[PDB]
Amino acid sequence: RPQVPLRPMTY
Amino acid sequence: GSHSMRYFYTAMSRPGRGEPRFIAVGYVDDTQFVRFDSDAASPRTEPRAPWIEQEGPEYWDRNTQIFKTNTQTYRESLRNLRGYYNQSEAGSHIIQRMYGCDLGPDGRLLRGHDQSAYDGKDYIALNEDLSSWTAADTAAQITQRKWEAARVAEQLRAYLEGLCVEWLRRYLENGKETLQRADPPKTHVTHHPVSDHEATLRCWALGFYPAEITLTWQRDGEDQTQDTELVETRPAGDRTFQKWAAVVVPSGEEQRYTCHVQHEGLPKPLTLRWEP
Amino acid sequence: IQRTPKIQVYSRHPAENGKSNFLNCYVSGFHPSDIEVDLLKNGERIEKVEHSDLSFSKDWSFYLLYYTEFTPTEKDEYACRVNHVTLSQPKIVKWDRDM
Repeated sequence: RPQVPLRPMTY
Repeated sequence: GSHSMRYFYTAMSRPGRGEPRFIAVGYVDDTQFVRFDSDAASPRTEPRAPWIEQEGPEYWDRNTQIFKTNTQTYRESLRNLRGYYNQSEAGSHIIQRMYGCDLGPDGRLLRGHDQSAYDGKDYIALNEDLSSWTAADTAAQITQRKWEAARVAEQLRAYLEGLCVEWLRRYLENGKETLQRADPPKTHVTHHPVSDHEATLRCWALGFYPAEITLTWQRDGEDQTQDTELVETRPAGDRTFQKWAAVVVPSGEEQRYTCHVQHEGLPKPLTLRWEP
Repeated sequence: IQRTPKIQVYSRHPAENGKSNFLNCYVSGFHPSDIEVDLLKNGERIEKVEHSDLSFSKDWSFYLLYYTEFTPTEKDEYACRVNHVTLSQPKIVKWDRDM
């Protein structure tokens, strides 16, 4: 099960 | 004994040919079990291993939501990094990310991983402490400050120590007949004369799983690392792998060479010679 | 900046003339990911060749497996044609059943 991006977190 | 779960993300820009493609694949050890491709006719998380099919619609819909969100997030990240490096909008670039958890032979978390790269070069990585970052350059430093501000490390740590391990153990149980089965290599030595006074000894390992394996040639009991041609371990297409190691030896001296094989599936390391 | 693909052409099971098998072309160690791979039978491109999902190794280099059913014989010649941005022209690698 993949990790959910936190809100929603760009480089 | 030991097991790992890993997700591999690839985001690829392509100016003039639409928005960046996002591909994600998931593995337990050397077994892929899911995929997602933003270029697919109708993008959705799909099963790639029998044991994952039993998961409910909630699982698949949640995965797809995440990868669709990632598709958009990584497109913005690609724009960001282009800017960080003052690059032209005409160029194609790639962000890659791999993350996941390692378990020990007892099932406990050994360590967590989360590393990113840009155009094939290391960019930023979560340290083994799961609390700090290592940025490769001043561009990655910007990403670092961003992620520190959003408390990203704390969230990855929570994932890697919690959900990652839980799901991995679940998969290991559901797919135990394969995931927890080590298939030993079938091994033999072939002989190919190259000239009147030299011939090639090729030591074969076939049908093994997982991919990890050691193949070495010894001459009079001494490793021949520098003279051994060792091809990359390759997939057979049936979940098993293949590898060979070869040495060019003087004709008539064949019996002075021994091939040595180490593999998790082997009740004991093997020693082989050419058998005329 | 860029890495040229390693190429291996081989069969899934040991090759026996007249029996059905699978022909594999494994491209690896390349970067970027865009790559053209065709399986040839006597110089002609084989149809309905499949491939694995894009993934990569620890060094970030990509790998793909291209494969199709085939029945080896004495005369029939098989090969793998690979094109990549790193290659001036496509590279042909013939299937050697001893490799």
